[PDB]
Formats: sequence, C-alpha cells, structure tokens
Amino acid sequence: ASATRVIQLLRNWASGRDLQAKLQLRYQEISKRTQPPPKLPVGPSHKLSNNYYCTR
Amino acid sequence: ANVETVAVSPTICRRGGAWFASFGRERNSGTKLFNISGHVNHPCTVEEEMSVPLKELIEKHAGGVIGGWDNLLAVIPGGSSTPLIPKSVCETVLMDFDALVQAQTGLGTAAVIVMDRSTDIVKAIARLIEFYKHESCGQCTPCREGVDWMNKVMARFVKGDARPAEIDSLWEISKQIEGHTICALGDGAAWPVQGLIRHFRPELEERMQQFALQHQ
Ligand code: SF4
Repeated sequence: ASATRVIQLLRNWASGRDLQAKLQLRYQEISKRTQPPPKLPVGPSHKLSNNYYCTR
Repeated sequence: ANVETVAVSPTICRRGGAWFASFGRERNSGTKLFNISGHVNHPCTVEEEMSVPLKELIEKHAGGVIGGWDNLLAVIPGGSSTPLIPKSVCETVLMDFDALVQAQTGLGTAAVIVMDRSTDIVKAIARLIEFYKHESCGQCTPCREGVDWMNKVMARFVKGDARPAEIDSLWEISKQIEGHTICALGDGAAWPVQGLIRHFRPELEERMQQFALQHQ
C-alpha cells in the first residue's frame, strides 16, 4: 500500500497485528490477465485399439 | 464346381478312386496343380503329389529361389487370399490343406508366390489390398467400407506415415471384417493384412520411425 509510515504504525497498534504483511487489496502478486494457451490432455478412453465400448 | 475338380472326375472314375486316395496324406489325397510365380528362377505350372514339402516343390520344379534358398524372405502359399509365411516356416511345411492350416495360412488355390529379401514386402501386401479394394462388389457394409479403409491405411504404412498404435488398430479393423461379410472376399482381404502384421511387425515399426525422424 501507499500509506505513510506513521499511519502504518497507528494501524498496527490499533489492530494489534502487522497489517502490511496481509493486505486485503491485491496490488501485483495476482496472475496476469493474458495467459499462454493450454494443452488439456485426453482421457483414458482415447486409445486407438482395445477400446470397445461394451467393455467400458 | 471348380474346373480342376470337374476335370479329374472321369480319371477318378476310370482308374479307381482308391488309386487317387493313394497320393498325399489322409484327408489330403490326390494330385494337385501348383503355380510357382514370383522370385524364382523358373516360374511355372506343374503337377505334383498333394503333400509335397514346399521347399522340394520350389527347388525341383521352379529352379529354386532367385539368389539361392538363403535369399528367401516370404511365401504366399495359396494365392493372395492366404496369409504369408516367412522363411523359418517354409523349411518343413507340407503343401496340403491341414499342414498349411497348422501354419495359419491355408492351402487355397496352391499358387505359390515367392518373395526374396530384395522386395518391399509392405508394398506387395499393399498391392494385394488394393486389388481387393478394386475387386469388392460393394454390396455389404464390412467389405465395401473396411477394405477401402485398410487400403488407405496400408498406403500410409508403405510410406511410414503412421504411428505404431495404428498397427493394432489395423488388426482390429481386419477382425471387424473377417466373419462379418456376406461372401469370403472380406475374409480374403483381411487375411494378408493379418499375416503381414503377425510376421513383419518390426518392418512396419522401422519404416514408421524412419519416416518420423526423417520428417521431424
Ligand atoms: S464381402 Fe463379398 S458380398 Fe460383401 S461387399 Fe465384399 S465382395 Fe460384395
């Protein structure tokens, strides 16, 4: 956050814990909104042989 | 009835019939006309006792395999409809119905097509499959569809344009054709594929990997 150090001390004292360690707002540690494409593997039944439907 | 079956009937009636049974093994009696073609020194049509060993037939009448017996690679014993056998089986096999059934190929028409070690065996089996594709009458679904399917698969196999798993797939495709058609043309189209897969799978896999690393 962009809070002044004295305000951080006042907040920490009032709450009783270290607030800057766990901020509710998300600044930069989140995932990027543009991602590479996936590959998404296939299931067990995607075989070419020994895959008769009556057995499964 | 076959022309050969009909033709021998008067001779069987005259000479005795019990004379006919004196040739060959039990339930494999009489004399047979053999057509030896392919990679032999003297391809020819001959008449021989029914239960003659294949090697003796090829050596005595056809002049032997081209380049010697050690150059033998494969034999289709009874025409294209019969599965082929390698050199290790041709050493002691008898040229009758029951012996060739025990070798998993059948006697068929007693037409011996010989292929030496200098032939592309996959290409020859693909040519047979293409023959069956062009000769299917198209009446029933398994032949009309599966034979053309196997033809395309074998064309891709010849160039190595497949992956090893498809080999098993091809096997199953043939198993879906055999026993499910109206006539035996589907069976006779599936059998050479099964023989090639049974005896020459490493050749298929080697071609596949050569195509794989040749094309990245
Ligand atoms: S199996 Fe026989 S009847 Fe069926 S499509 Fe082929 S040739 Fe015609």
